[PDB]
Amino acid sequence: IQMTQSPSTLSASVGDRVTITCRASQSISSWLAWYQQKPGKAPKLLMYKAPSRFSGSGSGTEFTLTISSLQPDDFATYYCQQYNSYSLTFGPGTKVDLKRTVAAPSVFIFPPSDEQLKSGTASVVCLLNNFYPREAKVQWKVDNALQSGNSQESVTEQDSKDSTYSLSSTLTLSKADYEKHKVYACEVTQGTTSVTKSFNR
Amino acid sequence: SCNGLYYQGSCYILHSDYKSFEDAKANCAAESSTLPNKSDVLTTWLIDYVEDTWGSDGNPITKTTSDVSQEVRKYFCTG
Amino acid sequence: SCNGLYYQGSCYILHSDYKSFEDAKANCAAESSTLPNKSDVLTTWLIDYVEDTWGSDGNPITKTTSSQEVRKYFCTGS
Amino acid sequence: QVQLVESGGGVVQPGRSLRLSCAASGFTFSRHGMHWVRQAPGKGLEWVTVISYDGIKKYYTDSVKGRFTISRDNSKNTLYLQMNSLRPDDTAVYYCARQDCGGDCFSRFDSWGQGTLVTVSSASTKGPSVFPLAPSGGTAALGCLVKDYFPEPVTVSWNSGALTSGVHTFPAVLQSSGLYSLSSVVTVPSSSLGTQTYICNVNHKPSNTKVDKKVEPK
Repeated sequence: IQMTQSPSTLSASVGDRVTITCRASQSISSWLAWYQQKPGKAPKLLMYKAPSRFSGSGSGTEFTLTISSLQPDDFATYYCQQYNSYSLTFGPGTKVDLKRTVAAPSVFIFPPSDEQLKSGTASVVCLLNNFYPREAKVQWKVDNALQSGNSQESVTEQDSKDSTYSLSSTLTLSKADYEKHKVYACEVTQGTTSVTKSFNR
Repeated sequence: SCNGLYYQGSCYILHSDYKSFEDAKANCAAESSTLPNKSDVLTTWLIDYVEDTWGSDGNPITKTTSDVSQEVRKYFCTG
Repeated sequence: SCNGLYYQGSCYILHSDYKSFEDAKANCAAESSTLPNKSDVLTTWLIDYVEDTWGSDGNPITKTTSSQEVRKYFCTGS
Repeated sequence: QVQLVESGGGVVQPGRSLRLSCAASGFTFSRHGMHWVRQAPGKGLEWVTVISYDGIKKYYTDSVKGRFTISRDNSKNTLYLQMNSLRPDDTAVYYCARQDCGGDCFSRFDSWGQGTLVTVSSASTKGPSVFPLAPSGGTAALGCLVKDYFPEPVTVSWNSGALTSGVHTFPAVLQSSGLYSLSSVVTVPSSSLGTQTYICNVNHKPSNTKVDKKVEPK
């Protein structure tokens, strides 16, 4: 009883034919609708009558949305919906963003400020500025040792002018732990390129 | 011999499972049956039962007057 | 002769107006009738029709058992 | 014009109760089933519950069975969601929605409310601490770390809104402590570091606190 939408993310240009597929583990009685949601706003039902660019096709385990001609108004997240056995379920969702050329991030790393260190906690911040595409793997290394479970990431929405992304990753350590190590590194991987920015405490 | 609603010569069998019109109509056909005709039940006591269920014309049978293509409803099969 | 549900000599007549349990019970009594007993319909094909309507015990008839609005109801036993 | 206006959201401690309302206008309320759908921050839509047009049938997703109760009042054209034993994972924006099919049916949702935020947390209201992200013909990066505030939201501007180009204010994240954290950065010409002053203005209306932090080069 698992529901997946393939792809979870996709890039397209204005004027393209976009297809979003939403599958189910078994016969789910009936596919209901597709919905479009933009950040900060309530979801909007997609109607196949306007010439309407939206069309749905559901055949058992598969539900497909087709956007015949994409305008800049269609960049949002899309959710399928289905009914099965006295319940309704939305699919995981698919984000459609504006395609452009690849752009390598500008990588900056900030050691914790002395003012914060006096409070007993150290926050190391890594900034990935103005890159494309969205997918990027950020890894923290302390004295060349991989870190896990002690960092959080945040990403902006696609910019209106250059249609790039920016990402911040924060590594949180105690003041005591931060003073026990020397080299702090933020590594970002995209495709065949990895870039590591570091500092020594 | 009619485990449902008997009216004149027709026996109506309730399918409490909610399905789209296409699935309901195919399900009746798999039992050599059809969905109820609205004009034959509209003015009878059957309307209290067949209300909001699928009619043969693709619309729900309603007493007093969306996207009927993917909505899901109960239905009767007869004949 | 039964303009409703016939099962094993009993005729069940649907009343589509929503009523409280007390008024539904009084309405059946005014015609020498009663609300359905859950034990007489629970395991039969009637359950799909009489579900969510008033039972004689004051509770709605439910398929599996275990909030007092108005409901539809059947009368039987004229 | 079909309108659905929601209310009743807010911050509530775990284990307590909250009641949401949804006022409907512009359609025959009693002829349409109504739904509640919620969306956790940064997650997808999740169907919660449905009540039939006449209020007889109610269905719930498993995670809220026994805790949430849906109800409706057809004479007041209002939908209700009574939420009890609230957990932190119930934190979400809650929407009411109208089925477009009439009577006993299930179908797509053609009208949505504007949503109301429900935050389940034991944390108390607290203004943020703001720490500098000090910069070291290149372009320099600097910013402010807005740490340990509750609840959302926080607004960040630079130089009282005079500096907007190159500003990235990231979405807040929820730390394991239960307090939120956020960063705002800006890229400026490195030649500007000696002459220009950069101040981040952090406004936290829930605590009536405003913090201005001047970010200096090292």
